[PDB]
Amino acid sequence: DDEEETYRLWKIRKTIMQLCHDRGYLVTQDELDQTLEEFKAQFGDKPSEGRPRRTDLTVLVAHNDDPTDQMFVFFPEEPKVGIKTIKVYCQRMQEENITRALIVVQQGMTPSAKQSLVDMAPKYILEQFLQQELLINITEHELVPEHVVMTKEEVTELLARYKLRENQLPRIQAGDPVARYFGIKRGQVVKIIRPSETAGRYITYRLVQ
Amino acid sequence: QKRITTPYMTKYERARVLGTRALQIAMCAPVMVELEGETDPLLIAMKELKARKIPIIIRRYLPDGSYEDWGVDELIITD
Amino acid sequence: LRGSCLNCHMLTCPRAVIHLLLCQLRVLEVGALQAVYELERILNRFLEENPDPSASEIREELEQYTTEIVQNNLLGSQGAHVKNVCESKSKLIALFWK
Ligand SMILES: [Zn+2]
Repeated sequence: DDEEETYRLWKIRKTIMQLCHDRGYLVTQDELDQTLEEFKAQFGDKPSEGRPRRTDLTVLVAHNDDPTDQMFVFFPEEPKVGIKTIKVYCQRMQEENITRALIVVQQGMTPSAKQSLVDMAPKYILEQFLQQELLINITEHELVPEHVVMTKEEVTELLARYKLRENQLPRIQAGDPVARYFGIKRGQVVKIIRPSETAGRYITYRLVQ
Repeated sequence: QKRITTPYMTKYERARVLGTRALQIAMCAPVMVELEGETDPLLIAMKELKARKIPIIIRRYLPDGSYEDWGVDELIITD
Repeated sequence: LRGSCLNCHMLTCPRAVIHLLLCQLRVLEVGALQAVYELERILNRFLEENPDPSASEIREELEQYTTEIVQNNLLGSQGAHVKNVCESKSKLIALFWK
């Protein structure tokens, strides 16, 4: 309806804005601190009437190293998403030479379309999120520590300080919720600052497998 | 290369240094210190550890297989 | 004897299962724990392209990548005894037999 779907769209917009900033994309402070009244000012209210369409909420953030790698965040219209929609999304990405997107479904995808999103090349990195798991940012929880993806120069000096192989380092799954939040490829090492109680902060490292 | 481990002798190292050196003095190895009437090789090995007169090298193996060599003369012994 | 034909004496698996698990085990001999998903990603797009022939053992992308990984990682045979390599090898063998 109204006044509940606007709240859900406001929260899952704010959460993907926080997600895109944490991955390192250009997001302003006003776009992070967007209140619900400012959301009803920018986009419409009454989504059942369709003043905010989920087509209208598709954002395009760009990365801070260079503006060549920018990322879509699609909010698809249909509740159950098949391959017919993601082919259209990949045809939109191939025009503007976009190499990465993020589909926020409201019920889950079909497993055929799941294997399709995996089955795209390094030319198209497509990710998927349920709407329900974007109602709160999980990285703001008190138990979730801070995760920092490491450059390949920091992984080299890591494995050189301890004289260590990547087979020996601890693991984090690639379907882990915080690895899916930060959008981490397999093979990358994630620096983790634990809010320890015996020490103040504790640096551990996990590899994405 | 530069030796990047602890300058102190750990408690597990002085046990095995005193064990190896007391086993040497259990054979007729020459005693570097003055025997003040001791008949126990552990007490003689403790006097040799205190006087910094043990020549054995501790080879501290790192878990990749690498090592680094320390004499007991260049480790800091405590009580 | 259960999961094989007794006339032609072949395994009645799909052939992609056999070639994928062969290449994954060849990679896990040299401890390259990274490539067991990379081989799966190669085979899924190769089967999205076209079905495979059984008479050719190589799939032109799996044996090539597997040869690159094994030739790249030569001193990784004595580093294949960690928990992650042993867990992944155990999981692949057990998932095949189940
Ligand atoms: Zn047969």
